[PDB]
Amino acid sequence: MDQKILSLAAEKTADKLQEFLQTLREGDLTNLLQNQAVKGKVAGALLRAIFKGSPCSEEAGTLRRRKIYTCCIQLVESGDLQKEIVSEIIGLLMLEAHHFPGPLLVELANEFISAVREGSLVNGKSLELLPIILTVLATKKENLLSGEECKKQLINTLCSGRWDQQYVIQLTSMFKDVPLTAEEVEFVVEKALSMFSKMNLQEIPPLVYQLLVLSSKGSRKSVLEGIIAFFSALDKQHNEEQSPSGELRHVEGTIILHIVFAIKLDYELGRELVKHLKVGQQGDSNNNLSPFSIALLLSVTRIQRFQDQVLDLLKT
Amino acid sequence: MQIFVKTLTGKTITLEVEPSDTIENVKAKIQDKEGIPPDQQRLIFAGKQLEDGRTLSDYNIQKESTLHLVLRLRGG
Amino acid sequence: NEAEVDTALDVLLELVVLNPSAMMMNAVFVKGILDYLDNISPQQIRKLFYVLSTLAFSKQNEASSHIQDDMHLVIRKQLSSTVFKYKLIGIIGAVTMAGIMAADEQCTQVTSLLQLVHSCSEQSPQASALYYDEFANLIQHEKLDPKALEWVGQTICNDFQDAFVVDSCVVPEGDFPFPVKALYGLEEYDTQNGIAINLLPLLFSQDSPLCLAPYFRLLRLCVERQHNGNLEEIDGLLDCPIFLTDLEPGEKLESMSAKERSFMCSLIFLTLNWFREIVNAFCQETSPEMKGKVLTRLKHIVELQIILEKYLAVTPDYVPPLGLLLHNSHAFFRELDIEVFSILHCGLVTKFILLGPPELLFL
Repeated sequence: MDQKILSLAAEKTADKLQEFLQTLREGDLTNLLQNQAVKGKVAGALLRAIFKGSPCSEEAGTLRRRKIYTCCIQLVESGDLQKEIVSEIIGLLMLEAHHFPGPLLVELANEFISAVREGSLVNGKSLELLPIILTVLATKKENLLSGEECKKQLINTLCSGRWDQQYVIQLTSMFKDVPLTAEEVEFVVEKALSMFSKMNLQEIPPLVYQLLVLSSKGSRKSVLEGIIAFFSALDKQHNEEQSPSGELRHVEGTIILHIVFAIKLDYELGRELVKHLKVGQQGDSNNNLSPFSIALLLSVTRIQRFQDQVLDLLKT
Repeated sequence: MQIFVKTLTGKTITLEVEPSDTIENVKAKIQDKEGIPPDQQRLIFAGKQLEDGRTLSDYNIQKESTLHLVLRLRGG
Repeated sequence: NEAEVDTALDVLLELVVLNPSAMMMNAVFVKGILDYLDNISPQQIRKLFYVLSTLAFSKQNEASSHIQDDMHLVIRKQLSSTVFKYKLIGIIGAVTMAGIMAADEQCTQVTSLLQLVHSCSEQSPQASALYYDEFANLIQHEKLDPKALEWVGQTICNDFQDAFVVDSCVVPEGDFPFPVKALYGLEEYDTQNGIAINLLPLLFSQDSPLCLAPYFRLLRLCVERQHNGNLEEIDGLLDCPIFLTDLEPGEKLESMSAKERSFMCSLIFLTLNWFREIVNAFCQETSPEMKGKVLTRLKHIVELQIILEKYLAVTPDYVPPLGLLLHNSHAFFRELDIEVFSILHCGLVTKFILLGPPELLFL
């Protein structure tokens, strides 16, 4: 039941495609999942008929569009399907989010938010849509509350919502590509850093990578504060357990290596770091440093631009 | 023998290789099971950047010990 | 820092032009720059790609053409990205690369390169703009092998003269809330011309026109390089009025301030920049009637800027920043050329006591 829709999306637009949407009416799930079971190539071409024939100039096309979007969010999350088909469909959905009126994206976004609460997020490739829709929201500056307020409520839900400890890294990476304020990057980093406590260890460094490259456009002192508090406190936990190492110090080393390599790009991070661990008044050097921070600085040293200031700091 | 790698998306991945084997072999296996070519890969264990000509015996790397990866995009 | 960087790249260029074969063994160390390119200012990027490219495209170093395909590759990658900077960075490198290899398969290769950087840059307006601008700068400063130039100009002239150029048809396309008319003709020309500019329908369809002025700049420099300063194909272009709103009144339509005000304001802005490049163009021409028409255009300019500052005074913050009045003077407008001030050879005509004064103020 497929070739009577490529005979619609070839000749004319909105004369015969829109009529198909109202006339069929039986469903939009059984025809797509099972279409991929025989020939996946047809499925990628079927979606190219719906979105060309359902523009958001009219209500019915917009609601058909919303239903196909929710159903594709379901199947991409559900199906143990071929990887290239998943890459294709997420690319197709990514291409079409541009001419959408304001008050439709709230539903898809709240669906994604409910997904972070409960959803089986086996793939974070469903979460690739969340970046673009929040920018397509903010560019629509009319009463949906204006677009930015819906965005901020959404971010507050995303942070204040509870995070499936496995797939929080991908969630964290989604905030990377959206242009945010200092306040919203601050919200995500402070909560995401509060998440560090309630985890396995070994996932943390790439998390830190994503945190850092996001931190390049926001609050970075906040991240280093949280980092050093985390690792200094746990070092003391280890010291008192002594008076759990062979992995722990390893992960530390790797983290240090990540942040050195990221400073290698952005030097402002270096200067903000060193200002944090500026002794200045000597009492700061009785809350500033840990063994871990020191190890950081001595690793940092290797950058020829930083072999003076770091050493003057440690020495003095 | 089995080992772990973790990456910037948190894809925990399980690599079966003998310790006497070398690192570029693992880059071949990454190009195989994950489709990522060698030259973009940057492999780390415990805060050491791992080179090509070494092996897992050289770095005291053992069973189920977790490696870290990043995508060294020259340009990006 | 920045000054250290600049010094190093000056040094590098001096070495490679002097002692290239020495540098060729260190080619990998030169490529070892290529990670920290986000960290560095665009002008340094221009200089960087210059040095890599002149190292690559030397007639002796066609032995080691591995670096050649590598740098071709990375540029194709950098352009392939969606991001403003990566597309832009590639554009800049690609332009410089193209230009230096431009001094017959070489011609086909640079041709494919410009076609594909366009095809990649076709969609983003500021990126397409910067392409045009950098291409322009490259033709301006540098001289080379007119075969590529005669090739690409045949494309460019056709593209422009089909894109925005239309008939002097009093009826245009597009249902506006505005009385569209052919405004700012000289009127000493023949009013039945097949040359006029479909501007406001291109705008309302935009709601391609941002790139206009620089595309003309590029076109002009191309024509001058081809026919050696002969714009007889274009000399009947400044005879164009433009199919626009009744732009003149910015007081009768007061207190209905909507996106229509933004339309009008940025429209006038574009108009001004268009004229600005026109006067940059037809300054050198010794024809006295041409210069009279230039000064007609300057009278248009001053009244238009007056109208627009009035529009902004009445409607405060419907601001086009497009890459308060002090900001608008210098950067957001087109930098005029030096030889434009050939106009100063003319003598003033006072209006009261008895070439207007306020255009002289402007200059």
